Amino acid sequence: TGEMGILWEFDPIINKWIRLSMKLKVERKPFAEGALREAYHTVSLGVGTDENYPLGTKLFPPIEMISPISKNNEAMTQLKNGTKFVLKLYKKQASRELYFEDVKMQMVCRDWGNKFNQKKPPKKIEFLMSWVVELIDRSPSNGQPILCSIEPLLVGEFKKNNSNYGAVLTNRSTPQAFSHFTYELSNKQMIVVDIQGVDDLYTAPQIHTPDGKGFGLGNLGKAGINKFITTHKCNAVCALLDLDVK
Ligand SMILES: Nc1ncnc2c1ncn2[C@@H]1O[C@H](COP(=O)(O)OP(=O)(O)OP(=O)(O)O)[C@@H](O)[C@H]1O
Ligand SMILES: [Mg+2]
Ligand SMILES: [Zn+2]
Repeated sequence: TGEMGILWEFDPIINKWIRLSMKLKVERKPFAEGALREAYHTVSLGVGTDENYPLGTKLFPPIEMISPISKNNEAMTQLKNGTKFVLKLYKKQASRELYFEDVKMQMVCRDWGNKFNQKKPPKKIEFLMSWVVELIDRSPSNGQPILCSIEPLLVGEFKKNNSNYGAVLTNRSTPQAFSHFTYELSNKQMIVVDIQGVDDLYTAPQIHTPDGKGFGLGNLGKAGINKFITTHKCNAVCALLDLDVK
Protein backbone atom coordinates (compact mmCIF):
# COMPACT_ATOMS: atom_id res chain seq x y z
CA THR A 1 0.00 0.00 0.00
CA GLY A 2 2.53 2.59 1.20
CA GLU A 3 4.68 3.57 4.18
CA MET A 4 3.73 5.18 7.53
CA GLY A 5 5.10 8.45 8.84
CA ILE A 6 4.97 10.67 11.89
CA LEU A 7 4.00 14.12 10.54
CA TRP A 8 4.91 17.42 12.26
CA GLU A 9 3.26 20.83 11.54
CA PHE A 10 4.49 24.07 13.19
CA ASP A 11 2.04 26.86 14.09
CA PRO A 12 3.83 30.19 14.60
CA ILE A 13 0.88 32.00 16.20
CA ILE A 14 0.74 29.57 19.15
CA ASN A 15 4.47 28.81 19.01
CA LYS A 16 3.81 25.02 19.05
CA TRP A 17 4.13 21.82 17.04
CA ILE A 18 1.18 19.61 16.10
CA ARG A 19 2.00 15.85 15.89
CA LEU A 20 0.08 13.61 13.44
CA SER A 21 0.39 10.48 11.29
CA MET A 22 0.11 9.81 7.57
CA LYS A 23 0.54 7.14 4.95
CA LEU A 24 2.41 7.88 1.73
CA LYS A 25 3.68 6.37 -1.50
CA VAL A 26 6.96 7.77 -2.92
CA GLU A 27 8.36 7.25 -6.45
CA ARG A 28 11.75 5.49 -6.49
CA LYS A 29 13.85 8.15 -8.27
CA PRO A 30 14.09 11.96 -7.77
CA PHE A 31 12.69 14.29 -10.48
CA ALA A 32 14.82 17.27 -9.52
CA GLU A 33 17.72 18.34 -7.36
CA GLY A 34 19.94 21.19 -6.23
CA ALA A 35 23.21 21.56 -4.36
CA LEU A 36 21.63 20.49 -1.05
CA ARG A 37 18.74 18.08 -1.71
CA GLU A 38 16.80 15.74 -3.99
CA ALA A 39 13.06 15.98 -4.62
CA TYR A 40 10.62 13.10 -5.15
CA HIS A 41 7.06 12.92 -6.52
CA THR A 42 4.72 11.43 -3.90
CA VAL A 43 1.06 10.71 -3.38
CA SER A 44 -0.94 10.95 -0.17
CA LEU A 45 -2.79 7.90 1.14
CA GLY A 46 -4.37 9.76 4.11
CA VAL A 47 -3.78 11.77 7.30
CA GLY A 48 -4.60 10.68 10.89
CA THR A 49 -3.75 11.14 14.60
CA ASP A 50 -0.58 10.09 16.46
CA GLU A 51 -2.27 8.16 19.31
CA ASN A 52 -0.77 4.74 18.41
CA TYR A 53 2.79 6.12 18.54
CA PRO A 54 4.34 6.60 22.03
CA LEU A 55 6.29 9.86 22.26
CA GLY A 56 8.74 7.92 24.42
CA THR A 57 11.17 10.22 26.24
CA LYS A 58 15.10 11.85 24.75
CA LEU A 59 12.62 14.45 23.50
CA PHE A 60 13.07 16.90 20.64
CA PRO A 61 11.13 19.02 20.19
CA PRO A 62 10.76 19.09 23.98
CA ILE A 63 7.41 18.24 25.65
CA GLU A 64 6.77 21.89 26.51
CA MET A 65 6.78 22.81 22.80
CA ILE A 66 4.15 20.31 21.66
CA SER A 67 0.38 21.04 21.41
CA PRO A 68 -1.84 18.58 23.30
CA ILE A 69 -4.64 19.02 20.71
CA SER A 70 -4.35 18.71 16.93
CA LYS A 71 -7.86 18.73 15.43
CA ASN A 72 -7.16 21.96 13.54
CA ASN A 73 -4.34 21.83 10.94
CA GLU A 74 -3.58 22.50 7.26
CA ALA A 75 -2.46 18.91 6.61
CA MET A 76 -6.04 17.58 6.73
CA THR A 77 -7.03 19.47 3.56
CA GLN A 78 -3.73 20.11 1.76
CA LEU A 79 -2.60 16.46 2.01
CA LYS A 80 -5.89 14.54 1.81
CA ASN A 81 -6.09 11.10 0.21
CA GLY A 82 -5.20 11.34 -3.49
CA THR A 83 -3.04 14.47 -3.33
CA LYS A 84 0.19 14.75 -5.31
CA PHE A 85 3.00 16.44 -3.37
CA VAL A 86 6.80 16.65 -3.06
CA LEU A 87 9.22 14.88 -0.63
CA LYS A 88 12.81 16.12 -0.06
CA LEU A 89 15.90 14.36 1.31
CA TYR A 90 19.37 15.72 2.11
CA LYS A 91 22.33 14.78 -0.09
CA LYS A 92 24.97 12.62 1.58
CA GLN A 93 25.48 13.55 8.80
CA ALA A 94 22.63 16.07 9.13
CA SER A 95 20.78 16.17 12.46
CA ARG A 96 17.37 15.69 14.07
CA GLU A 97 17.33 19.38 14.94
CA LEU A 98 18.06 20.41 11.30
CA TYR A 99 14.79 19.25 9.73
CA PHE A 100 12.67 20.91 12.41
CA GLU A 101 14.69 24.10 11.92
CA ASP A 102 14.05 24.16 8.11
CA VAL A 103 10.29 23.74 8.52
CA LYS A 104 10.21 26.37 11.27
CA MET A 105 12.08 28.74 8.93
CA GLN A 106 9.61 28.33 6.08
CA MET A 107 6.69 29.08 8.45
CA VAL A 108 8.42 32.30 9.59
CA CYS A 109 8.76 33.28 5.90
CA ARG A 110 5.01 32.69 5.35
CA ASP A 111 4.35 35.23 8.10
CA TRP A 112 6.69 37.66 6.32
CA GLY A 113 4.74 37.14 3.10
CA ASN A 114 1.44 38.13 4.75
CA LYS A 115 3.07 41.22 6.26
CA PHE A 116 4.31 42.28 2.77
CA ASN A 117 0.82 41.81 1.25
CA GLN A 118 -0.89 43.98 3.89
CA LYS A 119 0.97 46.91 2.28
CA LYS A 120 -0.98 46.48 -1.00
CA PRO A 121 1.88 46.05 -3.50
CA PRO A 122 1.06 45.60 -7.22
CA LYS A 123 1.60 41.84 -6.85
CA LYS A 124 0.91 39.76 -3.74
CA ILE A 125 3.08 36.79 -2.70
CA GLU A 126 2.76 33.48 -0.80
CA PHE A 127 5.14 30.82 0.60
CA LEU A 128 4.05 27.14 0.58
CA MET A 129 3.36 25.14 3.75
CA SER A 130 6.11 22.70 4.77
CA TRP A 131 6.07 19.63 7.15
CA VAL A 132 8.58 17.31 8.90
CA VAL A 133 8.12 13.56 8.46
CA GLU A 134 9.81 10.66 10.31
CA LEU A 135 10.02 7.77 7.87
CA ILE A 136 9.52 5.21 10.64
CA ASP A 137 9.18 2.18 8.32
CA ARG A 138 12.76 2.56 7.06
CA SER A 139 15.92 1.08 8.60
CA PRO A 140 18.30 3.23 10.68
CA SER A 141 23.85 2.40 10.24
CA ASN A 142 24.80 4.82 13.03
CA GLY A 143 21.38 4.13 14.52
CA GLN A 144 20.11 7.32 12.90
CA PRO A 145 16.36 7.20 12.15
CA ILE A 146 15.27 8.44 8.71
CA LEU A 147 13.79 11.97 8.47
CA CYS A 148 12.63 14.24 5.58
CA SER A 149 10.51 17.28 4.76
CA ILE A 150 7.41 17.51 2.52
CA GLU A 151 5.44 20.24 0.73
CA PRO A 152 2.80 20.76 -2.02
CA LEU A 153 3.63 20.36 -5.77
CA LEU A 154 4.09 23.57 -7.78
CA VAL A 155 2.62 23.30 -11.31
CA GLY A 156 4.30 25.49 -13.97
CA GLU A 157 7.66 27.13 -14.70
CA PHE A 158 9.87 27.03 -11.55
CA LYS A 159 12.36 29.94 -11.38
CA LYS A 160 15.05 31.13 -8.95
CA ASN A 161 15.14 34.92 -8.51
CA ASN A 162 18.03 35.40 -5.98
CA SER A 163 20.48 33.08 -4.17
CA ASN A 164 21.63 32.78 -0.54
CA TYR A 165 24.89 34.59 -1.27
CA GLY A 166 24.27 37.63 -3.46
CA ALA A 167 23.24 36.53 -6.97
CA VAL A 168 20.34 38.28 -8.77
CA LEU A 169 19.09 35.95 -11.54
CA THR A 170 15.98 37.50 -13.20
CA ASN A 171 14.62 41.00 -13.98
CA ARG A 172 11.39 40.87 -11.93
CA SER A 173 10.84 43.53 -9.22
CA THR A 174 8.63 41.81 -6.64
CA PRO A 175 11.13 39.13 -5.49
CA GLN A 176 13.94 41.69 -4.87
CA ALA A 177 11.68 44.22 -3.13
CA PHE A 178 10.40 41.53 -0.76
CA SER A 179 13.95 40.67 0.30
CA HIS A 180 14.74 44.35 0.97
CA PHE A 181 11.42 44.70 2.86
CA THR A 182 12.37 41.92 5.38
CA TYR A 183 15.79 43.48 6.09
CA GLU A 184 14.42 46.98 6.74
CA LEU A 185 11.27 46.11 8.70
CA SER A 186 13.15 43.61 10.93
CA ASN A 187 15.53 46.39 12.02
CA LYS A 188 18.29 44.43 10.25
CA GLN A 189 17.96 41.43 12.59
CA MET A 190 17.07 39.20 9.66
CA ILE A 191 16.75 38.91 5.87
CA VAL A 192 14.89 36.41 3.63
CA VAL A 193 16.70 35.43 0.39
CA ASP A 194 16.84 32.48 -2.02
CA ILE A 195 13.43 33.60 -3.38
CA GLN A 196 12.28 30.86 -5.81
CA GLY A 197 9.03 29.25 -7.10
CA VAL A 198 6.26 29.62 -9.73
CA ASP A 199 5.12 33.19 -10.42
CA ASP A 200 4.85 34.50 -6.80
CA LEU A 201 4.20 31.17 -5.05
CA TYR A 202 7.57 30.47 -3.34
CA THR A 203 9.32 27.63 -1.44
CA ALA A 204 12.73 26.60 0.05
CA PRO A 205 13.89 30.08 1.24
CA GLN A 206 16.99 30.87 3.35
CA ILE A 207 17.38 33.30 6.29
CA HIS A 208 20.61 35.08 7.43
CA THR A 209 20.98 36.75 10.87
CA PRO A 210 23.92 38.82 12.28
CA ASP A 211 25.13 36.26 14.86
CA GLY A 212 24.68 33.42 12.34
CA LYS A 213 22.89 31.14 14.81
CA GLY A 214 19.70 29.16 14.13
CA PHE A 215 17.80 28.70 10.84
CA GLY A 216 19.61 25.60 9.51
CA LEU A 217 22.38 25.38 6.92
CA GLY A 218 22.34 28.32 4.56
CA ASN A 219 22.52 30.91 7.35
CA LEU A 220 25.73 32.72 6.47
CA GLY A 221 25.49 35.40 9.15
CA LYS A 222 26.84 38.89 8.50
CA ALA A 223 28.60 37.68 5.35
CA GLY A 224 25.34 36.75 3.57
CA ILE A 225 23.65 40.00 4.54
CA ASN A 226 26.55 41.95 3.01
CA LYS A 227 26.45 40.01 -0.28
CA PHE A 228 22.76 40.86 -0.74
CA ILE A 229 23.53 44.53 -0.07
CA THR A 230 26.25 44.79 -2.71
CA THR A 231 24.07 43.74 -5.66
CA HIS A 232 20.67 45.15 -4.70
CA LYS A 233 19.13 47.88 -6.85
CA CYS A 234 15.76 49.16 -5.66
CA ASN A 235 12.91 49.20 -8.16
CA ALA A 236 9.41 50.63 -8.50
CA VAL A 237 8.17 48.22 -5.83
CA CYS A 238 10.89 49.31 -3.37
CA ALA A 239 9.67 52.89 -4.07
CA LEU A 240 5.92 52.18 -3.82
CA LEU A 241 6.75 50.56 -0.45
CA ASP A 242 8.70 53.63 0.71
CA LEU A 243 11.92 51.74 1.54
CA ASP A 244 15.27 53.50 2.06
CA VAL A 245 17.62 53.60 -0.96
CA LYS A 246 20.54 53.46 1.50
N1 LIG B 1 7.35 22.27 -4.23
C1 LIG B 1 8.02 22.02 -5.38
N2 LIG B 1 7.37 21.72 -6.53
C2 LIG B 1 8.02 21.45 -7.68
N3 LIG B 1 9.35 21.46 -7.79
C3 LIG B 1 10.13 21.74 -6.72
C4 LIG B 1 9.50 22.06 -5.43
N4 LIG B 1 10.49 22.30 -4.55
C5 LIG B 1 11.66 22.16 -5.23
N5 LIG B 1 11.44 21.84 -6.52
C6 LIG B 1 12.46 21.57 -7.56
O1 LIG B 1 13.50 20.82 -6.94
C7 LIG B 1 14.72 21.57 -6.95
C8 LIG B 1 15.51 21.34 -5.67
O2 LIG B 1 14.70 21.65 -4.53
P1 LIG B 1 15.27 22.68 -3.45
O3 LIG B 1 15.44 23.98 -4.20
O4 LIG B 1 14.38 22.66 -2.24
O5 LIG B 1 16.71 22.04 -3.12
P2 LIG B 1 18.03 22.88 -2.67
O6 LIG B 1 19.22 21.95 -2.85
O7 LIG B 1 17.76 23.44 -1.29
O8 LIG B 1 18.14 24.11 -3.70
P3 LIG B 1 18.75 25.57 -3.32
O9 LIG B 1 20.21 25.52 -3.72
O10 LIG B 1 17.90 26.48 -4.16
O11 LIG B 1 18.56 25.80 -1.84
C9 LIG B 1 14.27 23.00 -7.17
O12 LIG B 1 15.25 23.80 -7.82
C10 LIG B 1 13.08 22.83 -8.09
O13 LIG B 1 13.50 22.51 -9.42
MG1 LIG C 1 16.49 25.28 -5.83
ZN1 LIG D 1 15.16 48.06 -2.61
